[PDB]
Amino acid sequence: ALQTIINARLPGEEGLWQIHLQDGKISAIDAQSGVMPITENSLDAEQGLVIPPFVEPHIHLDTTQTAGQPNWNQSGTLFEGIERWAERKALLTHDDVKQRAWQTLKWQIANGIQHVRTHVDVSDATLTALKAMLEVKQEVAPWIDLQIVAFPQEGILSYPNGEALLEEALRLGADVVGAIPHFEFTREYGVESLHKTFALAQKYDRLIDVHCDEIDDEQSRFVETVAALAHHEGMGARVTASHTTAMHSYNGAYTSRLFRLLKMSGINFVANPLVNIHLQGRFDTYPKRRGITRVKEMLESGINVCFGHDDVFDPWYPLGTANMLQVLHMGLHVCQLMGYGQINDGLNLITHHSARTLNLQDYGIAAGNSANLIILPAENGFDALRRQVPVRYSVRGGKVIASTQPAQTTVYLEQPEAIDYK
Amino acid sequence: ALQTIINARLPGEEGLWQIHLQDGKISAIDAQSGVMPITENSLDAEQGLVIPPFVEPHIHLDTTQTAGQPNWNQSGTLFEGIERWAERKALLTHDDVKQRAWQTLKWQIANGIQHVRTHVDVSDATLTALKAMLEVKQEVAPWIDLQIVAFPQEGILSYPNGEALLEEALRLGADVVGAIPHFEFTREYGVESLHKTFALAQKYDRLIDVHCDEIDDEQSRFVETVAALAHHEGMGARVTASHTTAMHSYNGAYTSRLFRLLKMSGINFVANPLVNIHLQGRFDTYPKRRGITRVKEMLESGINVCFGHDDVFDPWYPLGTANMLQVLHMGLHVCQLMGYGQINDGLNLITHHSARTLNLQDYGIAAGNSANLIILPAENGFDALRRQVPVRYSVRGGKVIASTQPAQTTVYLEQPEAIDYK
Ligand SMILES: C[C@H](O)COCC(COC[C@@H](C)O)(COC[C@@H](C)O)COC[C@@H](C)O
Ligand SMILES: C[C@H](O)COCC(COC[C@@H](C)O)(COC[C@@H](C)O)COC[C@@H](C)O
Ligand SMILES: N[P@]1(=O)C=CNC(=O)N1
Ligand SMILES: N[P@]1(=O)C=CNC(=O)N1
Ligand SMILES: [Zn+2]
Ligand SMILES: [Zn+2]
Ligand SMILES: [Zn+2]
Ligand SMILES: [Zn+2]
Repeated sequence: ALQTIINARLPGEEGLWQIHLQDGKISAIDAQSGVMPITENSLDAEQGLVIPPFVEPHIHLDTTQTAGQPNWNQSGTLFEGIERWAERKALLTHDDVKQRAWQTLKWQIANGIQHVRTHVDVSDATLTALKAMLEVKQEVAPWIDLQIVAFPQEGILSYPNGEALLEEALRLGADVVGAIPHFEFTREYGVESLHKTFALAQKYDRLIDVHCDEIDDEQSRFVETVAALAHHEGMGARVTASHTTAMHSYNGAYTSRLFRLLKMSGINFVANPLVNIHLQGRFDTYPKRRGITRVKEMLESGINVCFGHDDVFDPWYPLGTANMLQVLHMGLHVCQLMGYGQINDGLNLITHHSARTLNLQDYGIAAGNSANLIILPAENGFDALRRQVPVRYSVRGGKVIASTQPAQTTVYLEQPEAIDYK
Repeated sequence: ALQTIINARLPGEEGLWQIHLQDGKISAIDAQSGVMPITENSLDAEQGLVIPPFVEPHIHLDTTQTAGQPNWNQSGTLFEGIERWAERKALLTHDDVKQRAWQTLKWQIANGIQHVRTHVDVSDATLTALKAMLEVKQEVAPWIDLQIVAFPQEGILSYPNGEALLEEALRLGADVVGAIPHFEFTREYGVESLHKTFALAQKYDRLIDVHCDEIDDEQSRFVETVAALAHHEGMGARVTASHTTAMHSYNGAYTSRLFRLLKMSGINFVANPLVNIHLQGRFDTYPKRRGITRVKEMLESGINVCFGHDDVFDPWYPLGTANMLQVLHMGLHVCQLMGYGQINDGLNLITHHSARTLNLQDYGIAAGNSANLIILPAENGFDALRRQVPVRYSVRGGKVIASTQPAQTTVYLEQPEAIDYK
């Protein structure tokens, strides 16, 4: 029964802090006069940084851990990835999906992630993975709040009974409506698919998260429809456009015009740096574009943007340990957000901005909130990112649900010396 | 007195292996029939991967740890970096250089790096850093074999007494002659500077490592002169072209013509992914080029290419823990070397290929070689790279010089569970 977290640093605050817990909530946050001694019912943050939990705003738990089954994505493209997945989707079972999803979820718990939005492919007359994931959501609830997106991987209009399958997924309980307009057979299907998506979200009162313009095509502008529909319906906060990698290739004048709408609409954006750097630029020879959306410009304009991992060992990404600091590291480099302050503030892109994207209400280190928080063995955001630190403790509802004993490195010179990389 | 390494995996080999040590050398390597029990005078590799030590073919130890002093590189460009460094170079002292260099060298020892090539700026009438680094080379020799490049940061022809200073650095003992032709005032100075560099290397019998075409300028083609001069003198193995980021922007026909010469010349290439992704593409708006040299194509052509870290917390790079697996991770992503086999073989880009670049003779796990080797807590190269593992043990001359006790992660679900991310 934890009553207190002691010796904690807080981003943008001086000195150490004590965090009081009561009935699974944060009751008070008080400055310390100095380093406090450990007491019973206290958790020692050891002068580490305390932040709300990491968020994964974009992952595919139904595809996770399937890379190479039955074939590998040779070209490393989005489009071959979808073909490889279709082969694997034909082999899906209820137990297979739950086993793989739980494998990745456990890594996420270990990595201080307590909020996860997973897309699940509902281009499947059996809805096997969707129904299994609805179960996983209930099973993992003590540790992770899981959102499920009904994601029509093969299109709403371009796949047999796609719209009916999408609606059935919502009826069954999916939290978010997805779409994939750039993968529809025609631009017209793409636009119409978004109208159907927004109509479904309003009918069932659900969130929207579109795989939007994930393609190096300067003519792929489905994002303007997503934002306009959100604005018309006054539902900006409930709407996310994921990827928008085509925006990397837009001319500047169109982008400037578009940004007015993006700001007015209030929609959210997700960039997925690990996967984007791998899948984008694949049709260039040299020079090769980076292919990540306009993260720097969005931040400058006060548009909410955040980072997801997207894929863990699957047809679209052969790596991953589901680590958000690793995602952030890649994102800061590729987006050239490399000023000291930008790097230090980077934690926001995998915490607060992502919580906003998921429309979370109970999130942040503040009195009255659930005691959901993590402790990093680092002095600040810059230090955590630079040293790629693990999560020392993850606390949920005032209980410890994960812990890492950090590695210990020693060099043997004229005498043994501990190395902290500081 | 270690006599044996037991329970070791070797890249591309089946089962476990025993490595016998004698007089600081590898005496024999024998297959094991099974897991062996720990014995006195034995080091247990614990079924980890054993490889020769990591190599850092390109770092700046004279600039390391100076980021923000006295000013920050605001634009994140090569050119502003040089201006910021010039301000800091004016404040250099003998003790300052040795203290900062040793700080980074210790991180490198901790990271299993036993071979390091450092560039040192010799555009300095006092040669302060160069002379200090010659001392550091002797001091660190029990742990790292350090090569020093006399690097004329501000040009050979474009800096007062540049050529005389470069020659004095060689007379004093620098192992390698540097140059920076794309930073010289004119293309003609650039070409002439390479002639002077090669003349000096032949006069003193030294290696050559040129900062070559580190610029997003499709007309920057100094690499062809470096290769042609190497070919003419028959000295390919002794010559390295670092960066060659302009090659990212060459047309394909010129590149094809050039590659014939690059192969015939036998020169080495260094790409520096962490720094290249940060400094290159800075003059693009959108789309933005990646800016790394043609690593994939070089590998396909049998041209020796490897990865360096380049900078650790300095005017050109505000991050770093001097970790080669992190460099490799960035390189595989940006160069799109993301096939399973390519990732698994990635260790070569920070071991064997780099040893060739430094012209090393005593390197590799083979009988007769010095017992210089490291142990990774991983099953193979792919696993090591994916999980970004630390170095479990670093062995040099048959003695342990560094060790890391790996982190331990536990999640508390219905019962405590250990997480290995596998
Ligand atoms: C390691 C991992 O991949 C498997 O864990 C088993 C697990 C068992 O589910 C129990 C459920 C809540 O009723 C989840 O992890 C353990 C609990 C305590 O969190 C999921 O197994 C899926 C099968 C049964 O298809
Ligand atoms: C932590 C680091 O930044 C400082 O270490 C001190 C160190 C002392 O050098 C001793 C020499 C071999 O004669 C090197 O590390 C310890 C030895 C045992 O390896 C270098 O200090 C530089 C000063 C003296 O300008
Ligand atoms: N890269 P990603 O987000 C993963 C799966 N399917 C997609 O269409 N895109
Ligand atoms: N990026 P880099 O290799 C580091 C220092 N000075 C340079 O000119 N280039
Ligand atoms: Zn079931
Ligand atoms: Zn996705
Ligand atoms: Zn001295
Ligand atoms: Zn350099």
